[PDB]
Amino acid sequence: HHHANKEATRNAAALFSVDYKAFLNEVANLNKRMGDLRDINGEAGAWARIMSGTGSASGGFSDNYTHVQVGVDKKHELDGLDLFTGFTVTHTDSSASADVFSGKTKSVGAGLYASAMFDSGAYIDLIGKYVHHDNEYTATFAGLGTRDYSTHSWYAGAEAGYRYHVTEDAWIEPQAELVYGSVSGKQFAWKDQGMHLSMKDKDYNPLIGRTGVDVGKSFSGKDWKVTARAGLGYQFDLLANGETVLRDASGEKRIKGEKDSRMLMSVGLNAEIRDNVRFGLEFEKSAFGKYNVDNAVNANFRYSF
Ligand SMILES: CCCCCCCCOCCOCCOCCOCCO
Repeated sequence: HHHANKEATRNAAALFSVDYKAFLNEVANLNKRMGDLRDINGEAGAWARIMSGTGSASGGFSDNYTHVQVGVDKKHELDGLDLFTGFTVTHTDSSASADVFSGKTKSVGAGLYASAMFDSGAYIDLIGKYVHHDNEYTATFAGLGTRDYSTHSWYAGAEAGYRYHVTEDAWIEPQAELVYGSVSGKQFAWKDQGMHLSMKDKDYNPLIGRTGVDVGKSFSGKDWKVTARAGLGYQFDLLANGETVLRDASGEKRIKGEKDSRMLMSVGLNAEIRDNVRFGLEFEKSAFGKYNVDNAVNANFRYSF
């Protein structure tokens, strides 16, 4: 009976954990979202982004996702400060698998951002958005079967960093980011072998921090620039306020959320072609987490005019 409860707990937690990965997948940063916004002349901008990636965690859990996003903004020219304010919309397709389940998630989001680029090299990036998730998951345990459900998430993120130039062409940039969010809970109630089974979790609020450093070496000519860059960071949960409750004829088991953290690694470039076009590309992965990004690639394109 202990073994049964252990397995049930492990499985319920695995299945419900996908809502948290769905949330984590929508978390980016200034460079990953917008590319390089320094020294841009155009007073308006249109941009697109695509990300594709895969991750894993124990229990044979693995997922992969394709994230697509666009935005438009106006750039306000202030005294030593460019301030980009704009709108954004996103789409995500995810699939997930573990030993005991598999399924998919379709997401649609919309948000608002302000990005402040200071001549001094300082920057601040603020974003808030809402994401809707349609979910379809099939479980191989407990006769739970196929389950469709909606969730939605709010995001409020703030990021600051500082680009210190070691030389005219090389630079170092410490960064810190905090992202506060919400994840709607859901319930499954069903019968198996003529017994009433329940599995439910509550609304919770992720709070994800990151601290890291980026480094870059740039090259250019009259009408182009290319920056090679690499990143090392630390991404961590500050809260784990979720809880799954497994109810049963014999009683309830409560399963509290666990914090997880991981080391982020990235390598990439930012390109400038003439006056309107920018392009950003990076390869990334993480290590040491219970969940890790095993690999993902991010591309963006900004047209400034
Ligand atoms: C921590 C959450 C705070 C979120 C910051 C939001 C405040 C800044 O948002 C301003 C958005 O305004 C959009 C500007 O209008 C868009 C014009 O661009 C379209 C025309 O090309």
